[PDB]
Amino acid sequence: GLDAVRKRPGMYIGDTDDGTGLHHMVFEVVDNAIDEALAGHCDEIIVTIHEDESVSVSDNGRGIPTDIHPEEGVSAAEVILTILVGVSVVNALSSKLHLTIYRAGQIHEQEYHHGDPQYPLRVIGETDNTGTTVRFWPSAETFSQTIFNVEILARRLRELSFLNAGVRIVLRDERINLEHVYDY
Ligand SMILES: Cc1[nH]c(C(=O)Nc2nc3c(O[C@@H](C)c4ccccc4)cc(C(=O)O)cc3s2)c(Cl)c1Cl
Ligand SMILES: [Ca+2]
Repeated sequence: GLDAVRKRPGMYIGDTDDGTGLHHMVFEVVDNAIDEALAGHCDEIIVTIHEDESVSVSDNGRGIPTDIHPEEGVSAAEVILTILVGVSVVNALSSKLHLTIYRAGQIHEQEYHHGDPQYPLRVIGETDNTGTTVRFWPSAETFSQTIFNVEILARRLRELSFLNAGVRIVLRDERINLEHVYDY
């Protein structure tokens, strides 16, 4: 039910003007990667602010399940990204979101626009790795400001590194060629 989110985003992501809601978009995706670390599946998270102002979060966890969900008739990954904070809220309020999954020897991908899948999750190659990459462009129709602040992200990643000592958290800002490694 992502229509309701796109109609009243403040109720799901918080303040869409003061920068708190915008950065909550990144935090929600990072929190999913952190949950993979808490369960003992993930020990590296890479958070990138791209030149195009998009943000990528890569983990080396199990990868979001790709098998069809019987109740929905689509990949589990699509059900997680499209049905109702939940990464589906990030998807709903993103002009574009690109999902890559490394799982069971295969690379899977899906792209969305305002949370609508452009095509069903598809196999695009082979991999010896496991994990999830989410890259998203926050919607300017939802957020009055869309530029991520490296200092706001860094402070939260420092906290998460402290609270999750076994996880190597890499922060990259391509706009200023910054890389910081947080690892307790
Ligand atoms: C950056 C990033 N990483 C992840 C990420 O790794 N999530 C994973 N979730 C699972 C998992 O729960 C699924 C079925 C589930 C997720 C949400 C709500 C209800 C259900 C099950 C399994 C499994 O059984 O193997 C694996 C994973 S990995 C997300 Cl989401 C984002 Cl965003
Ligand atoms: Ca620059």
